[PDB]
Amino acid sequence: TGYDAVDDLLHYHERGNGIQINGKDSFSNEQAGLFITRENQTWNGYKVFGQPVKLTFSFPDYKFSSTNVAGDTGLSKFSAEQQQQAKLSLQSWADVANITFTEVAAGQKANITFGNYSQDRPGHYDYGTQAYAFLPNTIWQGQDLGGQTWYNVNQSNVKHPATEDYGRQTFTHEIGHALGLSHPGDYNAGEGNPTYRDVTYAEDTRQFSLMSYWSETNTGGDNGGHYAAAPLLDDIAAIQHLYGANLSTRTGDTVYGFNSNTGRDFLSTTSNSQKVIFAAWDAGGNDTFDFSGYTANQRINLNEKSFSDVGGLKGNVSIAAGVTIENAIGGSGNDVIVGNAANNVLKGGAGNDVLFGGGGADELWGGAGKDIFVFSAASDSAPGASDWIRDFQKGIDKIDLSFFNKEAQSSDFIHFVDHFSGAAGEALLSYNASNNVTDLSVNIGGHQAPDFLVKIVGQVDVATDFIV
Ligand SMILES: [Ca+2]
Ligand SMILES: [Ca+2]
Ligand SMILES: [Ca+2]
Ligand SMILES: [Ca+2]
Ligand SMILES: [Ca+2]
Ligand SMILES: [Ca+2]
Ligand SMILES: [Ca+2]
Ligand SMILES: [Zn+2]
Repeated sequence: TGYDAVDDLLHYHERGNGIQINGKDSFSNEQAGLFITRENQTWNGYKVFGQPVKLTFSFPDYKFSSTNVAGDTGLSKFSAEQQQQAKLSLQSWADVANITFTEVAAGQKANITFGNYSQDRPGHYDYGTQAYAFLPNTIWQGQDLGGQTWYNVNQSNVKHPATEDYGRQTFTHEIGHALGLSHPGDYNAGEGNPTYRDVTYAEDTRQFSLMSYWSETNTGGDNGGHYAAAPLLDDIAAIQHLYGANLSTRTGDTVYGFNSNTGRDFLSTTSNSQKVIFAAWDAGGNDTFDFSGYTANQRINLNEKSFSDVGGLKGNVSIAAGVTIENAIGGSGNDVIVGNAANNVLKGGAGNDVLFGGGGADELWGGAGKDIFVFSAASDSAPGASDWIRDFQKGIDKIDLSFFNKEAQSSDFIHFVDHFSGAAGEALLSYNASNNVTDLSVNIGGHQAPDFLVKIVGQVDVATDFIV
């Protein structure tokens, strides 16, 4: 049924509680955020949480034969492509928390620096390391190391971060450390041969945080060989904990995915081939998840902290805590689109879709194909704030009310009548041929008047259009 698909999506990646996943404890978004910031180091001071911060960053002009604090040498300044990408990564962090970054001169003192290294000792190239950074307040010999970030330029991803997504992800990850974030676990277990097996909580994967080193597949995600460029779900909780949430970000009407007005490479796509991976942070306005350009079967969940399967990937799109996304457009595959308590505009597109409005006055468009519109509560479409099904096709589309008889464990709870009598479960269809509108009224609660009313554009055939 339509309802089963909805139910499945709503319980996708449940966490916290007393859940155990890979035999490991499950942490909520909030718990994971606190754990990632367990060192309690911030640019505002030790254990100084929630205050905005102003930071400067630069690309020092390092000497090849110079040695850095960690002992690496064969140093060099970030190239133009590296600089470009590092700036995009900084911005991705500035979008979600109250952090202001200002670029200063190669010469001057900066809070955050970027540099490349290539040798672990003079005249000896290192092909085994990737990058490292120091957390704020890292004091060495009366010198603060905090803010320094270094990368192995012998690695092609580091050298060409504009074409190698692991490279862009690395930049974002190192900057994360430079801001006060740690890996989601110490994995101090056994020795120095860490595995996902070594994590503290199940959500320590690249599905939830780019601070993690473990594959998103460990938790059931699949990024299709790609790497997220910007902070993920748990990364946002962590950084907002440190510097507060950025309430100024994308406060107007924003479109994510296709026909994007975000101005963010990681929040936009121009073709079926360009896959999106992101955790959405948005502070206000009427927004839309536009995934109309994808051909795969997608599952879109507009609730806060939930995961979506988009563009052929699995659990690659999520919504941060405290964000309300209002509209969703599916593609040409067979989709499942679940809304939230606000008014939503849900469009299935071609394919056989399942649409669920949830609370509020929603506008549902099945598009082409055989669509199913599901309801599970009288409050889903209360008289006064009714949902509208704008393109119902009789003998083709369906209205799924299966939840009610299922719950009542009775085949006769929901039953169609010619006139209301005040009995609970009574359902009535009123068709207006002059205006092409059918009213579906149901007395779920059993009151003097129906507590559920859906307005449908088109004719509905009671003999074939319902799932009860
Ligand atoms: Ca917005
Ligand atoms: Ca919104
Ligand atoms: Ca579709
Ligand atoms: Ca459709
Ligand atoms: Ca809704
Ligand atoms: Ca249809
Ligand atoms: Ca609704
Ligand atoms: Zn790291």
